[PDB]
Amino acid sequence: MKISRETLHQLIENKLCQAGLKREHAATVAEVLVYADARGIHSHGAVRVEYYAERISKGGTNREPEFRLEETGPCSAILHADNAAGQVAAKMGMEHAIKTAQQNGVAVVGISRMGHSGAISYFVQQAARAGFIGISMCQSDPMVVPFGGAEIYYGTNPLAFAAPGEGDEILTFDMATTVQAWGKVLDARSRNMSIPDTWAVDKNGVPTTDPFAVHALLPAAGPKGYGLMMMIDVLSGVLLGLPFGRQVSSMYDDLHAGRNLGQLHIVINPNFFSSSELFRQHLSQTMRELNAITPAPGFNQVYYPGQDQDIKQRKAAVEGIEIVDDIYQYLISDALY
Amino acid sequence: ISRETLHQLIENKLCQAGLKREHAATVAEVLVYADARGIHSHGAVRVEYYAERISKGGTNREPEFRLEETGPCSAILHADNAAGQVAAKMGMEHAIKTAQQNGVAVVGISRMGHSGAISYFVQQAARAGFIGISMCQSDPMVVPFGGAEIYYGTNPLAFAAPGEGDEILTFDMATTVQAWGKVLDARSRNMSIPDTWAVDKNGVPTTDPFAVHALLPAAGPKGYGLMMMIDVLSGVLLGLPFGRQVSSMYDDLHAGRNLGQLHIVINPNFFSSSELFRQHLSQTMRELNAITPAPGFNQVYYPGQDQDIKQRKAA
Repeated sequence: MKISRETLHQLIENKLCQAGLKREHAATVAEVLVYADARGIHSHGAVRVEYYAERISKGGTNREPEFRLEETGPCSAILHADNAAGQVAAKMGMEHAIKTAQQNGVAVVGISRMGHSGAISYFVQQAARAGFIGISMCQSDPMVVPFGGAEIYYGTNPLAFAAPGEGDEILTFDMATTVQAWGKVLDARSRNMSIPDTWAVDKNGVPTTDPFAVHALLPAAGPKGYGLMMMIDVLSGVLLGLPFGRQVSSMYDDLHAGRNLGQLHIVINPNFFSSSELFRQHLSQTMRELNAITPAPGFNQVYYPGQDQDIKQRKAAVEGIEIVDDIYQYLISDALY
Repeated sequence: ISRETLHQLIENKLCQAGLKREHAATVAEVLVYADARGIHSHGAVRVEYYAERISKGGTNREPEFRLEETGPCSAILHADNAAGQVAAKMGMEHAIKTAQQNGVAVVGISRMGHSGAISYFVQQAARAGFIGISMCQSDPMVVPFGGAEIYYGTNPLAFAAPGEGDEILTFDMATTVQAWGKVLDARSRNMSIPDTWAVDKNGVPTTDPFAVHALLPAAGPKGYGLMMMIDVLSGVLLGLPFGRQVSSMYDDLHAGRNLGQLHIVINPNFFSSSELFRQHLSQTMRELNAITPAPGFNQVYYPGQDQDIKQRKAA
């Protein structure tokens, strides 16, 4: 299937407002989801709306959250999110991060107790359009073995980064700290496809090619992805006084209960270090020079990080967002779950 | 051979090579730290390279340090191409001081030599009760994912956080699969190398270390984005040479390296209870080490644990 950005937004906003979210909250949630789809990050796209709807109606996601922005220092704050939708809480936090970095050069803001926030690179792009460097990270559903391990501990804790170049240019990098996303496993379950042995592991911690055998995911680059997801958990969970590692709520544990997730934003105003105009020129030069690199045999081109997603996002404004078929059929009707 | 022994030795040699005693001790300290943890890539195998560079003026023996505070939580240490160990340590001290008072600190080290095992600097912060993050630019040596030309270096990243009592969690990683000192190592071994480490002039993975032109990024585009990020944060942000422009170790022992490093320090009290934080950090380390190992493994380590142990028993 294929529809435009604006229609898909409308549909998602409708389905979510119908579940019981306020109008503007559903708009924000929708905004973050279509962003993901437009960039080809479909696991954080419209596919999640049905799940979101059920949790909203059962009161797992708060539809009347009492936000409280606690400012703890000149460059630090916690947004107590009262288990609001994650897309909403995270963006609000980023907006406070932005104005703080604007005034005082740097900002570190935790988002305390929120639902799933979607593709977190949305929030760092926010910092970048304001002319700042953005870094963001959050906890996730426990699904990954430690390096050398056979029991679940951390989630697929994502990390994203963005910085501005000249004009509208933005360099956006995001990464999962696992080899692959859980959805790719359920999709090969939904195929009787057999998966690569580098993705995942059975209940004994032995890597497997049987998606039905899969109990947990492997961390990217062994101990490295392991350390990175540890760091993200410490920074967006332990730092905020939230449940951590093993303790983090799983997706389908209790649809009537808040996730209590944590997210951390870090924003840096380049003006507080050197010329922001030269910074932006150097970002734009980086992107050009990397894209001009002689590709290895096999490769058509070298991308600068996130470039392929930027290209997809741009091809999407012209041609429309690609979307797996039935999600569309769900979106129009009157049924939530 | 004791710890105060190599230190006093290296302190001596480097002070002979040109450095202030205060500077020689600090460089010694950091080289001493690294060997203990089995980070031989940065241990005292490097004293003579350093000594040469010091004597030849390619490291500033009389740096005009300038700490410019740019905001309540930001600063640049203008390092005048001083030894990186000295510069990085100094900026960390200011970053710790700043986080302690205002809760957060982002401090750039502008124009310094190689700083060594950068995990040393985040441990400083953790010892002070804070979270520490550090990262820096490196000698260009790595192809971009899909690339046949060099752009970024093995730009490392480090992170430490305090536990209960004297426990510290310390994690560091190179953004490449392997370091250059296993490639030159494999030529003196004369020994084939895994095809995961490096490529030839055409960017084709190679088993022949004499045919290595460039290293590969860890996890392809992921380590690639990470070394980019580190370059932007520790170089572009500071208005320093970046990417391909970054200087190499061996180009010119008379020339300042002009590297950058970035420190980020966070005071847990500005977010939650430090007591609970440290308790939970210690819990994490315990729980992870107690996880059932996968076959092939004798244990699960919390990140850095094996090095933490080495610098107990090497002492």
